Amino acid sequence: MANRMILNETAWFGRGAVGALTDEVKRRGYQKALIVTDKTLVQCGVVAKVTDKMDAAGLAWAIYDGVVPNPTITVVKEGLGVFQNSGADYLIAIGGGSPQDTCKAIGIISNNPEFADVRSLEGLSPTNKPSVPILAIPTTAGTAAEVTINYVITDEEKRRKFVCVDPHDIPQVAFIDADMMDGMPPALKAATGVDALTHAIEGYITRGAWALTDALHIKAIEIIAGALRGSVAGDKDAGEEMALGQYVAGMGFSNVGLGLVHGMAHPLGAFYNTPHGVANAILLPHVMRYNADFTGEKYRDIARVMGVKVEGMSLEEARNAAVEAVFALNRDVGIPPHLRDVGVRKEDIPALAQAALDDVCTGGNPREATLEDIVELYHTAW
Amino acid sequence: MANRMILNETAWFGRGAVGALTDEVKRRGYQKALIVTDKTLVQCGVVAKVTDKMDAAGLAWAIYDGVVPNPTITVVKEGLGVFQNSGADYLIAIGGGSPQDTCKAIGIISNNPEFADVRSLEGLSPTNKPSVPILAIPTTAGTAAEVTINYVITDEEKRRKFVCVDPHDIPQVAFIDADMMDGMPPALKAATGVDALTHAIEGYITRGAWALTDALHIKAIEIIAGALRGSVAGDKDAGEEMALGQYVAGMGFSNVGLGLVHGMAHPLGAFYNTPHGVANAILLPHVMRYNADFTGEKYRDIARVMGVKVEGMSLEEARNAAVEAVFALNRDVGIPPHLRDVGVRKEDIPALAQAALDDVCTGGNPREATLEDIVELYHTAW
Ligand SMILES: NC(=O)c1ccc[n+]([C@@H]2O[C@H](COP(=O)([O-])OP(=O)(O)OC[C@H]3O[C@@H](n4cnc5c(N)ncnc54)[C@H](O)[C@@H]3O)[C@@H](O)[C@H]2O)c1
Ligand SMILES: NC(=O)c1ccc[n+]([C@@H]2O[C@H](COP(=O)([O-])OP(=O)(O)OC[C@H]3O[C@@H](n4cnc5c(N)ncnc54)[C@H](O)[C@@H]3O)[C@@H](O)[C@H]2O)c1
Ligand SMILES: [Cl-]
Ligand SMILES: [Fe+3]
Ligand SMILES: [Fe+3]
Repeated sequence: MANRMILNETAWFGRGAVGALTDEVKRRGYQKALIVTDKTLVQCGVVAKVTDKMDAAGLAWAIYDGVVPNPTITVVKEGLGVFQNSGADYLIAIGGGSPQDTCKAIGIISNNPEFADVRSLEGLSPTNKPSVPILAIPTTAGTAAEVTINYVITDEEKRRKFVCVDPHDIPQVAFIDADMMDGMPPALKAATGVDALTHAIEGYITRGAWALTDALHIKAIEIIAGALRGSVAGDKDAGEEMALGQYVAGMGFSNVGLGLVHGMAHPLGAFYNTPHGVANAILLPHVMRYNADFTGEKYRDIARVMGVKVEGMSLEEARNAAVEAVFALNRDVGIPPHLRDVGVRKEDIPALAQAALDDVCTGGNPREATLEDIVELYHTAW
Repeated sequence: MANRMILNETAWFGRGAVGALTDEVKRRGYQKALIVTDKTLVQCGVVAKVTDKMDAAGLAWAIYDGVVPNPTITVVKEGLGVFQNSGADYLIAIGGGSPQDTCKAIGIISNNPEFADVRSLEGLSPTNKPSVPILAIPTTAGTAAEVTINYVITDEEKRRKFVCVDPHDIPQVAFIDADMMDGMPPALKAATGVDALTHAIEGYITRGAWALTDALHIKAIEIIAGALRGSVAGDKDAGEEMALGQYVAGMGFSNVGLGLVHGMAHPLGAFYNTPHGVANAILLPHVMRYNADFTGEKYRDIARVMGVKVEGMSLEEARNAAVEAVFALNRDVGIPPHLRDVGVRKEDIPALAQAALDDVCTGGNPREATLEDIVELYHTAW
C-alpha cells in the first residue's frame, strides 16, 4: 500500500522562533487565543515570553494553566470548558507533551462534541471535523507533540494511559525554539531527551517504516545522540540542536508508529506517575535486545550515528554496540538503570504486561510480543 | 534569525498513492475539481488514471489541458478563465512543473484578483489570501512543484522566465506515485531527474541553508544519485525511488533557495525553449566549480553519497570528485555536454547573463556573481 505523511503545514525553528507568532496569528486573522499550559510554566515566566509579545502586538489571549503531568480526562474536560467560554478563536499550546496533548484533545472535542467522553478518541479517533486551529510551542526536548498527529490522555478512573491518533490534531503552525526550553532542569532535559531518542529508534524499526521515515529517524538519532549530553550539561547551543532533533523524530514516528518501549512505558505512567522520559529510558535498551534480530542492518546505523565505530563489526557485534551506546547514554545523563529505582512493583508486572500488550504503540514493534514476553521484559528491566 | 519551514500538511507516497485521492476530497467535502493539465498527459491515458477513480467514487470534475511546457501568462489567464466558469471547488494538478506551476498561479489569482496580470506576483508575492485548495499529482522525476511554495511563469512579451514565491501557493495534499511517472520517455526521466539533483545540490549550498534543510538535501542527493540511472534505463523500482528523492529535495530548497544554476537556466528557457532539466544539467557542474571554494565540507558529502570514495581526499580533491560525479551522470544519462548542442547562441550570452543576474534564484548562490562572471560561465558552458 501507499504511505501517507502528515506534517505541520508551517513550522518555525531556532532561538526566537516565538517572535514569528504574532504575525502568523495576524496573517490568518485570528481574534482570541486560549493558552493551554502548566502553572509551573506561567510562574517561571515562560508563558510571559509569548503573552508579552502578543500584548505588544495587540493580540487577545486568555489562559488555562490547569494541565498537570500526565493529563487526565478531567483536565481535558476542564480545558474544553475554559475554551468554550472565551470567544477564543484558536489555542496556543505552550509546554511539553502534557499541555500540548491536552490542547489537541480540547481542539478536537470542541469540533467533534460527539466525543465528549474522551475514551472514544483512542486509536484512530473517527473525527469528521479538523480541530480548532492550534499553535504548538514546545518547551521540552522530547514529545515532538508539535508535529505528531497523536495525543495520549490518562483515564485516572481506569488507571491506564490511552493513545489517540488523528490527522485532525496537527497544528497549523509549530514554533520550535530552545529559548522556551532553556528552563528545563538537567533531569528534565535528560528525560525528554531520551524520550525523543526512544521515539527516533522505535520509528526507525517500527513496522510501517520506509524510505522517508527511515531517513528522518536516523538523522534525528544522530542529532539527539550528539547533543543530549551537552544540553543536559547546559550548553545552550546543544539545546538548540536537541530542540530540532526531537522535532525531526516526530516527523517520522508520527506517520509510522513506535513499539513496545512506549507500549511498556505508558502503563508505567498510569501506574506510578513515572515520567515517560525516564520510563522509556529504562526499558529502551532491554526492548532493543528483544528486537535486535528483527531489525536487519538497522542497529548498525544506530550504533554508527552514536559514535560507535561499527567498522568491521559483525551484525551481531553492531547490534550490541547499539544497545550498549544507549545504556551508556542513560548513565551519562543521570537516568536510573532499573525500574525498581523508580518504584515499580513486581506484583504489578502481570498487570502492566497486560496494559502494555494492549497499548496501541505495541502493535508497531518489529517483533510480536506475548504477555509473557513482556512480563519477562518488565522483570529483566526491574 | 529563525528558519521557517513550509511543507504539505498532507502527502501520499508510493505506487498507487493516487488511489487515496478520492477519499481526501471526501474527508474534506469539496464539491468540484478543475483538472489543470496537458493534452499529452490526457492522450496518454494518464489523467484517466485519476478521472476514472473520481468518476467511480462519484466525484465531479472539469478539465483544462491548455498548459504547455514553460507556461505563459496567457496560459495562466486562460486557465483562471476556465476555472472561473466551472463550479470548481478546488483544483487538481496532474503533470510536471508546468501544469502544476500553472495551477498554483490560477489558485492564487482566483483569490487575489489583485494580480490578474502575473508579473505582479514575482518574488515574494504579496498575496493576502491563501490559494484555492490544490491537490498536486506529479508526473515527473523533478520539479517537486507539489511541495515547493513557488511557481515560475513565462512572460512571452518580456521574454524572461520569472519566479513567483508565496506560502499561499502550497497544495493542501500531494500525491506522489511513480505510476503517474512511468510514462516519461528516458530523455524526460533524465532531464527532470537531473533537475531534481540540481535542486538538491543548490539547496544544499544555498545561503539560507541550515541543519534540517542540509539533512533533507543530502538525503535527496543520495537517493537521486543512486537511482536516476536505473530509472532512465527502465527500472520501475528505481522510478519509485526517484519519485521520492525529487519530492524530498523540494522539502528543502523550497524553504531556503537555490543559486546560479537555476538563475542561469531560466533565461535559457525563455530564450531557446531549452528544457529546464537539460539547461540545469549542462550548467550545474560548471556552476559547481565557480562555487566549490564557498561550500565548506559540502562537496565532500556530495561526492560520497554519489559513490565517490572521498576517503583519502583533500577538500580540493573531494570538491573535484563532486563536480566530476555530476559530469559523469549527465553523460550516463544522455544529456548533451554543451549549451552549443542545445542551440544557445554566443551573441546572446550578454543578454542571458543579465537575465540570470536578475533572476530571483541567483541571490541564493553561495558566491556572489557579477554579470561578467556569469558571462564567463555561459561561455565556459557553451
Ligand atoms: N504517544 C506517544 O508517542 C507519546 C510520545 C511522547 C510523549 N507522550 C506523552 O507526553 C507527555 C510528556 O510530556 P513532557 O515530557 O514534556 O512533560 P510534561 O509537560 O508532562 O511535564 C513536564 C514537567 O516539567 C515542567 N516543564 C515543562 N517544560 C519546561 C521547561 N521548558 N522549563 C522548565 N520546566 C518545564 C512542567 O511544568 C511539568 O511539571 C506524557 O503525557 C506522555 O505520555 C506520548
Ligand atoms: N522554481 C523552480 O524551482 C523550478 C524547478 C523545476 C522546474 N521549474 C519549471 O517547471 C517546468 C518543468 O516542468 P517539467 O519539466 O517537469 O515538465 P512539464 O510538465 O513542464 O512538461 C513536460 C513535457 O513532458 C510531458 N510529460 C510530463 N509527464 C509525462 C509523463 N509521465 N509521461 C510522458 N510524458 C510526460 C508533458 O506532456 C510535457 O510535454 C518548467 O516550465 C520549468 O521552468 C521551476
Ligand atoms: Cl476579550
Ligand atoms: Fe514518548
Ligand atoms: Fe528546477
